[PDB]
Amino acid sequence: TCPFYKKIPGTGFTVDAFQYGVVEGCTAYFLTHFHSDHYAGLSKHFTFPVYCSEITGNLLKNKLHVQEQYIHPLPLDTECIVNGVKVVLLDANHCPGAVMILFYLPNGTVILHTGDFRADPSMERSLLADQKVHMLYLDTTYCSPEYTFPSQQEVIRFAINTAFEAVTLNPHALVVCGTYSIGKEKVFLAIADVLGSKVGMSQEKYKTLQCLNIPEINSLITTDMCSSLVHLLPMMQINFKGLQSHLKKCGGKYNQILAFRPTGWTHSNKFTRIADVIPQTKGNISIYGIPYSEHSSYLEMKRFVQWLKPQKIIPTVNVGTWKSRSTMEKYFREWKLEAGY
Ligand code: NI
Repeated sequence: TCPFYKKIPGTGFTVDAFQYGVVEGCTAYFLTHFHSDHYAGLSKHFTFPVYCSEITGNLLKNKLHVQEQYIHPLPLDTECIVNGVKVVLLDANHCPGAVMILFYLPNGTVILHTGDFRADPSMERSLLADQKVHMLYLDTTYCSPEYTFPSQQEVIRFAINTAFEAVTLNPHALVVCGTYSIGKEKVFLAIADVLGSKVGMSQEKYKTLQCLNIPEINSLITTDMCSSLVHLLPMMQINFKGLQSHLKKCGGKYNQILAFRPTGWTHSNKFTRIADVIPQTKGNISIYGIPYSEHSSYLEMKRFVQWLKPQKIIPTVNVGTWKSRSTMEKYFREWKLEAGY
């Protein structure tokens, strides 16, 4: 049955709640983004109204076959009315199409649900700056001080420089990038752009990417693997066996693989700077794990909350153990005492 932290009090709404069958009293289902742990349950047989971004709505129609009459895409940064309640969608700085949702309840309460987000100071100048928020439903994925990671910009610099060096030393090396969901597209697109190649991929992944409004996508991606020296493969195939196999399939076009696994976090971060990262190597295959995150670090999360000063925080992640919950609640109290709210 539906957990309380997916339910918006004083409305008929739910958020990211499609795996519970018909939720009692739900008149509209919102979807923050197209990741399977959040859309799980949607299909062509869903007949309740779904509210979401334009990009998310493209993906629902084309990938899951949800019928068009039930998809209600909303523009960003725009006050809209849903079943008599004012809502706004804000950019979540997560994956393409991912939003945060502001709800303005009829009794004066204002609620922000972050969905999945990577907090950024740019958010301190959206429609959030303009009123008080009473309740924050917060993506607490990395809510512990050990989770530090570099900016996305520093991680993409490292990846472009590494790949450009490798292919310039050996014009017969192939670059491979792992993927399993939308998100982290900058990794493979920035590498392709520095090498003057398109990114080659399966027809299914190409279709997914064409749903995203990314300018000049026909320009950067392709299904013709032969013509490309940057290949996208499932994340599961990013190991020595999977990559030796792929290299066999390229018919002696290539004699080395440099592969990237963009992970969220790995405990290498506590002891290492980005500059100091090294691959795992076997034979003519090297694998780099790079800390490209689409969730807030601990310090990013803390800053956002100390700026917003909500009255009540409801975590949405790590809520299944008493130790995790207690840890998070202790950090929330620290933040509030330090900031004076
Ligand atoms: Ni997500």
